Amino acid sequence: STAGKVIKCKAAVLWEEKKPFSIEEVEVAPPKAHEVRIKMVATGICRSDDQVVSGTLVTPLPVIAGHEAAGIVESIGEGVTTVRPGDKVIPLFTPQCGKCRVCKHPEGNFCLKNDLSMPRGTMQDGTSRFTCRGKPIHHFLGTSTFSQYTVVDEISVAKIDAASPLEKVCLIGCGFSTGYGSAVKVAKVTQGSTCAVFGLGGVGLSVIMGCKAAGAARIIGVDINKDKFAKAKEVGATECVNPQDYKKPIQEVLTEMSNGGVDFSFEVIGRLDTMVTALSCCQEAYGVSVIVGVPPDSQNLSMNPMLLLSGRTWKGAIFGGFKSKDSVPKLVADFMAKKFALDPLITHVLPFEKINEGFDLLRSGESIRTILTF
Amino acid sequence: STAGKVIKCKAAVLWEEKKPFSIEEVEVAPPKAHEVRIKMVATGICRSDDQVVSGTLVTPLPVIAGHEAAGIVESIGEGVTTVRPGDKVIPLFTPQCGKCRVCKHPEGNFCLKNDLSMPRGTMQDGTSRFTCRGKPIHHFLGTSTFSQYTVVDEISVAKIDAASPLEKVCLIGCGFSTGYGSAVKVAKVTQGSTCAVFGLGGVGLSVIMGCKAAGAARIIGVDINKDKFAKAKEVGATECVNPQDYKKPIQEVLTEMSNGGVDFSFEVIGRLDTMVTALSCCQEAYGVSVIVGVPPDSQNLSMNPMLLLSGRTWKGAIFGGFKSKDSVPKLVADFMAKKFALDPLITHVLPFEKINEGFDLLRSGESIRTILTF
Ligand SMILES: NC(=O)c1ccc[n+]([C@@H]2O[C@H](COP(=O)([O-])OP(=O)([O-])OC[C@H]3O[C@@H](n4cnc5c(N)[nH+]cnc54)[C@H](O)[C@@H]3O)[C@@H](O)[C@H]2O)c1
Ligand SMILES: NC(=O)c1ccc[n+]([C@@H]2O[C@H](COP(=O)([O-])OP(=O)([O-])OC[C@H]3O[C@@H](n4cnc5c(N)[nH+]cnc54)[C@H](O)[C@@H]3O)[C@@H](O)[C@H]2O)c1
Ligand SMILES: [Zn+2]
Ligand SMILES: [Zn+2]
Ligand SMILES: [Zn+2]
Ligand SMILES: [Zn+2]
Repeated sequence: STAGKVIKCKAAVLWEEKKPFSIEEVEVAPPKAHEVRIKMVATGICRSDDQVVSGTLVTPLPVIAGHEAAGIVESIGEGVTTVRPGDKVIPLFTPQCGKCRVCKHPEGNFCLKNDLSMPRGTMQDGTSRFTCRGKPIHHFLGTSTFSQYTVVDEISVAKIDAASPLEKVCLIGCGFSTGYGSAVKVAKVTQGSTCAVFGLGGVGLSVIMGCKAAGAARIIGVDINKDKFAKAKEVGATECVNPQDYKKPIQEVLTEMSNGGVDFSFEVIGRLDTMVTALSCCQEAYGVSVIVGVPPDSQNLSMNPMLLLSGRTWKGAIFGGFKSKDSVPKLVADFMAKKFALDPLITHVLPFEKINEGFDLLRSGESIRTILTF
Repeated sequence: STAGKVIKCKAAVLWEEKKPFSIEEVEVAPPKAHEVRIKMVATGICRSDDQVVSGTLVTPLPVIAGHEAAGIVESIGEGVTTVRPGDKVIPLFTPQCGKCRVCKHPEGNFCLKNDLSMPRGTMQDGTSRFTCRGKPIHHFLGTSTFSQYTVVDEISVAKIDAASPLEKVCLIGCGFSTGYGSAVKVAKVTQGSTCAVFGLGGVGLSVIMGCKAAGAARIIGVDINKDKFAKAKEVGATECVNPQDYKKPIQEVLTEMSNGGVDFSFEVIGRLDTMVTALSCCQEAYGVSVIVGVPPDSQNLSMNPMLLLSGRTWKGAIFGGFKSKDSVPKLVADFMAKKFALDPLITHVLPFEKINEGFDLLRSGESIRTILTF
């Protein structure tokens, strides 16, 4: 029996910015009313977790990061109706409370209960379930998956198919759904269109998958790391360009390549300059540019609003525009029905104890997704 | 009689920025192949014409400005098929060539033959039909309606109903169509939604008209000139706010008023700060903000891209997103069938010879549209 008891387990604690994760024993309190304690099975390394280490994505420290994961329900608090002990689950770093104006809106998904806009690093009730060396440790996006056990609010967890392979479908918790939805739900890429995708990591490859599923005729991958090009072509890029190879700015190159601008562009990096470049390279009268990358804390971009007055559309989205709790079980069912592939995103599978090695693979340009296994 | 001959007539020539128009004799060449010479009957004063005087909308000087007008065809050049002498016409400041990628696109209207993006101040053939004091004078947006006679390319004119009242339907050539289309075609305002309209001049009032036609439940007019409020309520504003009345920035006021941000916001002024404020006041997950104002030449705004990443859509449009030559005749037919009103926009009527008085009325805040009659 662990139910109703404090669990002592292993977690990766980030005590301060720009330091390795500390793998050590934490205490995980039992779930309170409407909370779920999960035994983690697999978690991916997303660039957003690295941005917490870099300090470009601000959230209270010390913290248990990790938000792209899957595991099995260990216990439920009073009042929980949507999952049961032994269920396979994906934590939802964007919650779906079902009650707020956004959850009720046909097109909104950025639930007002999210912990991304103004991060507190707590449970919904403003407290933490984690202690380490006698110190309270913050949560991250209501998920905190870099731990053998986490506690999540019910609105931050989805039940998934009992037969799903958790070492793959953890990517539906972030990278796959974010990129794929950015193309199919947020941009609504059209058949025969020309798309430009800036950044060919796990999220950008998932954007390419979505553009190809939507029947784009041309998908131009843009990355400064030419080692990313082969995999981008495998999942649907028709051509790849490295801005470092050109004397002209890449917006000019992409405008000429697309005979006056692309139909859809996607920023999947998190730099202010590429967000402006991505907007500029879409057709000035009817182009659509989607910001997917997380921009650096408290920094403003500079842009000429004439880019919008001619007719461009600029938008961004969290988690691919998916209503998280409705969508994640459906995406897992679609994966089980072979409607899309996740293996092309997975370059490395490491034990959890090698989390730091996994982060160094990402930082060095050598990995797409490392999956950590508990 | 005048067919094939130079016409000497009076025009309002702008010789230099920040000076009154000079009403004096010009020579108007006869139309070349696929050109149409028009006897002007009525023209409106749009803030964009004033921005030419201010130098914030840059176009080559000296120039004959004016782009919101209606008149009667005097003659047609060789090969013209879409109008005849004696037809009532509205010049199209956004052309519709019908051949370019934009014209063929289901959404696009900003035809690649436009003279707004990189203004030359010519006919399509890169030459001028106007001489004054023996000096060639620039055209403006292919229309140049501040003249008793103008010459336009055929792709820059539409035939309208022979019975239409030209002293009213001239507004379909800019202000009404631009504001009304921004709401009904660009934003696609929904029934029961909350809109905010920044700037309550001729184009903002037309945005309100369009929000009311689309069935918005709340239309919040925003202007620093409270004299604009009464007419905004007459055409559908449910409430008006003056930012100068508040201690807090108006995006915060509008967010409070709309219990978390508006469905649709429109910047109909032409200022960088209000373009950012109008984006901020739309709901962060599903809000839509439309730029209608013409921003000051070559100036960039600064904004935080987190405003978009949460889910906002930001876009702009010229001429309300209408394909100009398809749309203008239909808009006149709908006016003739009492589907919308133009009189609320018309505050003042003057003879063409009092054009400077007409610009003084706009600059003082006193007018919405002054209609000049030739
Ligand atoms: N919107 C969301 O919900 C969401 C969730 C997941 C990820 N994120 C963000 O999405 C971005 C991509 O995440 P990821 O795929 O895990 O990251 P990643 O795997 O590091 O991929 C980034 C790619 O960008 C490339 N790159 C870096 N700089 C440039 C440049 N100047 N020009 C062209 N290419 C460049 C880089 O070589 C790499 O292949 C990051 O900012 C994440 O924080 C957002
Ligand atoms: N997109 C297009 O196709 C298109 C064509 C027509 C007009 N325009 C532009 O649209 C804008 C409006 O044109 P218009 O209606 O003729 O102009 P207008 O009659 O001058 O209306 C503008 C309104 O903005 C108000 N205003 C000025 N500054 C502020 C402020 N800081 N905060 C709130 N209100 C303010 C002002 O009091 C006025 O009532 C101008 O920038 C035009 O150049 C664009
Ligand atoms: Zn919610
Ligand atoms: Zn992520
Ligand atoms: Zn065209
Ligand atoms: Zn105008």
